Amino acid sequence: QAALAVNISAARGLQDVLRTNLGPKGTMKMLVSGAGDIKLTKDGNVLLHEMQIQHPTASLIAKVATAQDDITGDGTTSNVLIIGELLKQADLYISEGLHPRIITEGFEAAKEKALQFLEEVKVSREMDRETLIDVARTSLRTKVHAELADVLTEAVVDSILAIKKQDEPIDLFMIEIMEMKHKSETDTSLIRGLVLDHGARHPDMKKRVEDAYILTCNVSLEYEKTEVNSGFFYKSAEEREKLVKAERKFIEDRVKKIIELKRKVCGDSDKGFVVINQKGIDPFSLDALSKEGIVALRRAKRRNMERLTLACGGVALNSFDDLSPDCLGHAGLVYEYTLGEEKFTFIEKCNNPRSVTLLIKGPNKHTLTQIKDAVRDGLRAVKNAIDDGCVVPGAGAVEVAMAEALIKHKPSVKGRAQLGVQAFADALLIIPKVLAQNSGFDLQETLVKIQAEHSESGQLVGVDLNTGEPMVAAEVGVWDNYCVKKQLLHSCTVIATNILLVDEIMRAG
Amino acid sequence: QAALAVNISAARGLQDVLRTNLGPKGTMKMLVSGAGDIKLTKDGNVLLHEMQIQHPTASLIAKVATAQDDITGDGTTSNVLIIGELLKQADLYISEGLHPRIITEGFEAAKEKALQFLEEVKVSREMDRETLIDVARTSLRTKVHAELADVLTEAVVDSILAIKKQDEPIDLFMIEIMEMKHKSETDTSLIRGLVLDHGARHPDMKKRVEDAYILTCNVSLEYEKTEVNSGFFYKSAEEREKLVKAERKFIEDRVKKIIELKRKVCGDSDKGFVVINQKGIDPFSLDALSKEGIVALRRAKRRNMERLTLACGGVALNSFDDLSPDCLGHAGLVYEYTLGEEKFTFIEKCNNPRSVTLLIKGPNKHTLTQIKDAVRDGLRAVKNAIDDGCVVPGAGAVEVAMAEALIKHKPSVKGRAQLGVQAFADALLIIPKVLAQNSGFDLQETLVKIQAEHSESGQLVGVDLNTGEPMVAAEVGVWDNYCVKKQLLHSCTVIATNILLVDEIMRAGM
Amino acid sequence: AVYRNIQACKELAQTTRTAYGPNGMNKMVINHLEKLFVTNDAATILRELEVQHPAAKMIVMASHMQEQEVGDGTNFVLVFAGALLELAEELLRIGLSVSEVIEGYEIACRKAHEILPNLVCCSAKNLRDIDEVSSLLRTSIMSKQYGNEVFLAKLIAQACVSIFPDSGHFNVDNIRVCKILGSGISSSSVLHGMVFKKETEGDVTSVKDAKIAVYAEELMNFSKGEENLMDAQVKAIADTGANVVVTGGKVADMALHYANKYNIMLVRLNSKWDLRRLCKTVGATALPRLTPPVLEEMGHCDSVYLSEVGDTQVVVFKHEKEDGAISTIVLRGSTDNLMDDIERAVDDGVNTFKVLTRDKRLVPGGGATEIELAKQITSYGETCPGLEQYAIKKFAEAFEAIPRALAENSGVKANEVISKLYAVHQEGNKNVGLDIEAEVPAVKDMLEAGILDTYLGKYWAIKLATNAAVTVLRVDQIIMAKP
Ligand SMILES: Nc1ncnc2c1ncn2[C@@H]1O[C@H](COP(=O)(O)OP(=O)(O)O)[C@@H](O)[C@H]1O
Ligand SMILES: Nc1ncnc2c1ncn2[C@@H]1O[C@H](COP(=O)(O)OP(=O)(O)O)[C@@H](O)[C@H]1O
Ligand SMILES: Nc1ncnc2c1ncn2[C@@H]1O[C@H](COP(=O)(O)OP(=O)(O)O)[C@@H](O)[C@H]1O
Repeated sequence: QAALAVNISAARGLQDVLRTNLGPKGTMKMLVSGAGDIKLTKDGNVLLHEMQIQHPTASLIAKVATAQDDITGDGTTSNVLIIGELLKQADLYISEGLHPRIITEGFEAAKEKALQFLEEVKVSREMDRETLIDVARTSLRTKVHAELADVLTEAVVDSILAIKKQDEPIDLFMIEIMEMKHKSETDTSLIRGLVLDHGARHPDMKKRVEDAYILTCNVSLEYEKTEVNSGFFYKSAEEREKLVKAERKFIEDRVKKIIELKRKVCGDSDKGFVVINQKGIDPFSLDALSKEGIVALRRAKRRNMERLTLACGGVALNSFDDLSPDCLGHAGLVYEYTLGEEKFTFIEKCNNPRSVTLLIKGPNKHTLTQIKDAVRDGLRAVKNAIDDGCVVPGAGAVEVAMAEALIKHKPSVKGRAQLGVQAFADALLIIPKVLAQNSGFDLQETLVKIQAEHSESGQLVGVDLNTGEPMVAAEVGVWDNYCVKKQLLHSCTVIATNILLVDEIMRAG
Repeated sequence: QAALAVNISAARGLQDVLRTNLGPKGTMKMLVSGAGDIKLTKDGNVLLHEMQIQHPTASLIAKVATAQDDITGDGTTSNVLIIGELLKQADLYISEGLHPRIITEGFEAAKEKALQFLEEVKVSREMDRETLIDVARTSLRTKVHAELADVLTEAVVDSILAIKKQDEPIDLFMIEIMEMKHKSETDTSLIRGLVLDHGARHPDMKKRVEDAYILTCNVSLEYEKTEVNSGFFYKSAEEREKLVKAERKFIEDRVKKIIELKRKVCGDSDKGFVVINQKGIDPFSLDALSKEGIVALRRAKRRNMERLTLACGGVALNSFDDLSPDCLGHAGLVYEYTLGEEKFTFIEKCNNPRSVTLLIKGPNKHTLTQIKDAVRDGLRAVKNAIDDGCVVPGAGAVEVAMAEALIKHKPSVKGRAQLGVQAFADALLIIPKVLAQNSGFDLQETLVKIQAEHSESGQLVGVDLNTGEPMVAAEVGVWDNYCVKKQLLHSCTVIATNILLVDEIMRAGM
Repeated sequence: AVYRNIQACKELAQTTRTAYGPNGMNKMVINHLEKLFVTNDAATILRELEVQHPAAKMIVMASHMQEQEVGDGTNFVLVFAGALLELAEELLRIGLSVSEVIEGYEIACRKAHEILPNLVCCSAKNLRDIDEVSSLLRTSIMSKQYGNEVFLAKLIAQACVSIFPDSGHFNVDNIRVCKILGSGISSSSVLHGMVFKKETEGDVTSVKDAKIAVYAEELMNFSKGEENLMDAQVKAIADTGANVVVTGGKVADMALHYANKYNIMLVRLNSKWDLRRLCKTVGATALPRLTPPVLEEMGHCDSVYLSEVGDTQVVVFKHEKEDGAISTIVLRGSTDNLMDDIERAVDDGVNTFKVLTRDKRLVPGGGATEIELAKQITSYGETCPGLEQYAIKKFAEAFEAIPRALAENSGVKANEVISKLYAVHQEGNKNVGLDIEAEVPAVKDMLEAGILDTYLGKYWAIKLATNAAVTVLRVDQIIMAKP
């Protein structure tokens, strides 16, 4: 029995740590790296995956939230809260003399009963702009400081709606997330096109091009090796300059080949041309192409070249000797954005990019990383909302209704497993107990009002954080995903089954 | 909050102590007096009122059984176990941040719902010989070795019926307790009259008299002092003995009227006379009364003379000058049974002595005193069954039926008061959990078994101590008094209120 | 705190486990009165060995009840009880409860009381003969004083046969033993009435009296006045008519002259315990003053005279006119320590037949009936369903520890004895006990040897032993209090 008491109290202490960062009104935790990096966040995955815990027993719980975040993308904080309360209530019966094997049988019955209860209370509302805003409000409110809610809410909703058509499933690689400094935090908005880190830098370039045919290239326009059967052999510094005249024939002659294609394909006025070559470019090639109204870009990422193929439609080229008009693209407004220090290329208003850009703006580094995770945690919350046509009410409204179904439920397998259902009932009610404390109100007084709410109808009752009264989560726009609670009750029972069945703890090296 | 956790952990230890000695399957506990006496018993009131406890907080709980014994005399073992589990469950709610005062109002509301539910379970059936036999077997089983159950059951029940009739209020003073050695433990029986300690010392006394008259007196017939204004006027030691006869002359003449009272009051053969003088009698005075066959007793206790007036009817006389036959009592077969150590007089075969004596027999003192605890604990349970005609089924049948009612009970006082009702319900369920361990069965199998029994009528099931099955306590013959369970709901909640209301602990000179 | 009570009673048995049987070891008893004793009697160990552990005292009070109503089986109380709790720990190791084990012993005690009469093979013949008492008292001589099986068998029989005709009046209080310094056991004898080793101080030979009363010029004037004072005291005795005066203190040289002047037999008894024996036989008590002439405190005896037996002048106090039931066994011994060990074996023999005044039933010992009793109880335990099988089965193994003690104390291996005791009883050879032999681990019939215990003794020995194991197991925790 002593092998469990070390594991029981290990989770109880872990319960008191992560309970103060559930919801928006809760506190945050600091991550001291020791090298100079400091981070703030409420998501339990970062408080367990990147953080180092002293106890090995608690280290196993960290790997649960790591895999939980990979499936659903949210709810990892309450996953550990139910686990810490499951073993808390199990210890109350273990002191009386009950073996843990029967208690796991009770959780197995309540887990299947509660999973059936989700099928009754889930709401299959049609997915649209107004409903997803109510969902994205739930995921992003707990990752910001109560000001970026309405700012970031419209971003994540319209981002997914732009990349969902023809009944195509959702893919997270269809969104290019970029970051910009020297700006405020509320300037985070959506960019229709793709943002490039490095762009054209020459005075003879156009500030903006209303329409330009984007040519995709991969050719090296800097000092390269000899392309014919020869080499670099000289005797002095002046003789070395003669080899520059020979090697540059492979670079300089390729600049004019782009000019020949410019006059060929739409060489008249009211047109443009943009080269998006991944390799570096010599200034002589920049000055030669800048005068011709041809914007030459360099130093792009490997993934940006993949999205650039989709934006304009031009196929990736590897040599200008293989140049042809078939690999030419087309885009709308192509210009350069100006920050306080640096400048970036913008190719917005594309034809059929099938790839959007969520451009993040923030003044600090540690604050930009907080929004970095909230974007990935906000995009995935609504991702499961559309892929899973059914949703459930938030505000902890599923937990208080679940307690009514399981107390009014007898096991049809055996008697002694009924107490495991009683423990699973009080373990789920810890979420309205946690949020009542993070809101600053009484823990139990908030639980009474939400539990006492009954009526002769289907009544969804939740927790009000601003006043502390019973809140109907459907009336206020508070919703979650159906796969979250389904993975919650499916995951939390397996871990409690694996840990409670540990009879002895042997030191294996 | 840490100061309140001490009184919680203090009574938690006292719960683990008095949980194994509940019921006949439970264990016993020893009292090491240090002087040379050892006592064995199960009743929790004996384990706390005479015992001294290490912790200071648990010593306050010891006084609960002291006040509880004056009301009912039983149930003190289960009182501490309900108190220990109440504060055990309440600690889980205070640990989350709830105040203790909110939980106390929850118990105050659970007291009325639990007390109101008690009106339904009790049965107003007529108390008879067959009903009290079920009651005595429930109490005496926890004080004997499962062998004196049927032996003492018939003694305690008949002792009560023989001293109360016509709805007369009964009193425990009417039953005297006696103990005798050199016998077996299964030889416990009843006595029609009163057994006297000191008998007669003369071979000429009748060993047994089928019928003899009684005479209550308080006059010492030994060599007494002078009564009139005189003194010892003498000149030598031989003259001293002459005036000793003068101080005896007033005494010797008073004994000669006793023989005259015997000769006038049935001075024919097939008769007898028995003197019950409390004061001493001279060997010469006994020699004069023994010739007439008068069995005179001496050196008795003041308590027996008061009981002798009720059993025999003879009025106490203070002087033999006013000797009259009006103050003469009467007795049946008056004899003196010869035992291995001493002789004791019997005045049995009375028409209506209004007092019986339960003659206990055991070889050892620790066994003799253990049965003495079973008598006073078994007698009061029957006293509570007749004085209060309402009785309830034991086996935790009251606690389980009450616990099922509290879960299906809405808050009728306050909102957060329901939490204390949730805790008070889990506390009463410890009784079937305690007896499950003493019986050796699974603690959880016993609980859901008696709880799964539901029907569309009256159904009160209980614990089967021998098998563990859900068994009806009303049919098998298990019944408890109405006042016993009534005090548990008032004592356990009022005391548990006082422990949870302690915020801090300050040392006042300690 | 249960096992600490088992370890307490477990140690108390191991002390007397070795003192059991005829080959049992002796004990170095150091009295509290600065005296040294050496014996193998288990009853005397606990009187001196102050076992303060109260858990084991319940076994001692049970052994004290083995002194009341019976005078044998003291080792049965300590060995059978001690072996019961040793195996009880094996049950609680598995996880059994205490009440189921107690109830299993309460049932086994009823099964054992019903098998014991079946094993009653022979009994006494009820002839009141000397050969009948001596042949059966060989069981009482065992393990109390070995080697004197021939001497004490006849000596004890001589004192009891004088009272057996008084049907229903035989008691151990009627046989008072005396011991005198001598060469050895061969000089022992048996006499009727009360015989005291102290000679008669006076020169009176025989008297049939019933009244026995137990109790420079100026310098020479008070010295002769004391001679007149002492004469006045013997005259006061002569006024009462008491010819037999038992003196508890010292006697003056002049009192011997006045005791013969008025023809009064004067006997001195310095031992107070010998004076107490007269208080309960003739009725004469010891008065503190110098010879009170109280005719009420004098006794009654038909005849008093002086005798000489074994070269020792001893006064005789017998009753010729009355029925007479008092007998005195006078033993002789050089060592006072060993001489008292014989005195206890005599009291063990007197009390053995005191129980046989009831219905005479005997059972063979030596591991014969104990395995036969354990063989039948095990049969009830195998077929009896329920959780009581573990307690009843071990209650039979508690009976095995007694012959295991007889084996180890005899230097014989314990396992080989029980293996052969079970093989002979498997074939039905009842009454087959262990043969006392350091070299021969075999067995034989004990009925042919003349070894027979008391059926009435094993009953109270098995009952008090099992009830003590229940009383000690019911107490699971000892808690101290301060009155
Ligand atoms: N303001 C609020 N009031 C009531 N409940 C809330 C509030 N905000 C979030 N919740 C609930 O808290 C749960 C966890 O939300 P979230 O913070 O997104 O996940 P995690 O706590 O795992 O990071 C959700 O199930 C939601 O119903
Ligand atoms: N075998 C049993 N069957 C039913 N009830 C029992 C049994 N043993 C004990 N009880 C219950 O335990 C309660 C307390 O018994 P007891 O300990 O003798 O009195 P107290 O607890 O007041 O000292 C009784 O009211 C009785 O109903
Ligand atoms: N020579 C022997 N042969 C067989 N059995 C013996 C012998 N000596 C002793 N015993 C056994 O030892 C037991 C104890 O004898 P005893 O000493 O008289 O009683 P206790 O041990 O109580 O003093 C007897 O029951 C007897 O069967």
